[PDB]
Amino acid sequence: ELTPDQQTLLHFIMDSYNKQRMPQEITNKILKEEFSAEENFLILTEMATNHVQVLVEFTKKLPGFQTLDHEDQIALLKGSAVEAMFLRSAEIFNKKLPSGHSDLLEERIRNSGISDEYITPMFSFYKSIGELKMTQEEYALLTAIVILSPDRQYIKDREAVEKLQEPLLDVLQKLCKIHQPENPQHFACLLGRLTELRTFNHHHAEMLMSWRVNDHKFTPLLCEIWDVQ
Amino acid sequence: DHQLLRYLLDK
Ligand SMILES: CC(C)c1onc(-c2c(Cl)cccc2Cl)c1COc1ccc(-c2ccc3c(C(=O)O)csc3c2)cc1
Repeated sequence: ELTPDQQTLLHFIMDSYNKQRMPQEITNKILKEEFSAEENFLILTEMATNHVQVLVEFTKKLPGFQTLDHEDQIALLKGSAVEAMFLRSAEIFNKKLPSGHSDLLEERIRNSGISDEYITPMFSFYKSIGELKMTQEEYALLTAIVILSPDRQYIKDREAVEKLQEPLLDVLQKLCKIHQPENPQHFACLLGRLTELRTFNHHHAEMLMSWRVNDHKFTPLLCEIWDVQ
Repeated sequence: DHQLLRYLLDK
């Protein structure tokens, strides 16, 4: 457990993951603004568009990300932004983060035009992922791993990505062997969510369609990262 | 194409 190139890799990552990026002025709106279907949708859109920026800074600070091809850098961001967002919001609901305003953030999601088809699996996912009792470390490394996935569509040089991913998947497993000897199936539970996150990625395009046909806004940035025509 | 992501990556 714990090599020197791994202990270094982690504290650079947990440094980036803790760079308090979402301004309080913005996130406070989850609390103070009115609770209507329209206002709930704008606030959620505002959170997401700010988070897309937080993710792009975080992904920048990932080891060797800037050594990759420029066309590949976009492909990873476009493919992973949604999964990164499910993960951060999950951390909000599970660890009851004070800047997330969990209960109220849940009320807004639950009344913002999203159909039941997507809401049930969503919070089912949130419920189950929280029962793993993930530590902040486990949350960070999953994000980086989700962002550095070579399986994404439109990716050219996949081996170059897999090279950056491998070190993290290794670090994460060591952490499980160290902090969780009582159950070694913990690494597989963590990796299991990568596939669950994919099912949502696939569904997410439909959610946006439903909104779009209802004259819903989004932002120039969200539209870029998610190819909203 | 995809200019804002480019811009944010180089900022
Ligand atoms: C409305 C629209 C754009 C949309 O479409 N699908 C989803 C969507 C949904 Cl409804 C569920 C899961 C994922 C997505 Cl993308 C969304 C809204 O997505 C969110 C994105 C990001 C946050 C988010 C991140 C960080 C933080 C932090 C922090 O860092 O301290 C404090 S508060 C907060 C809030 C919430 C919601």
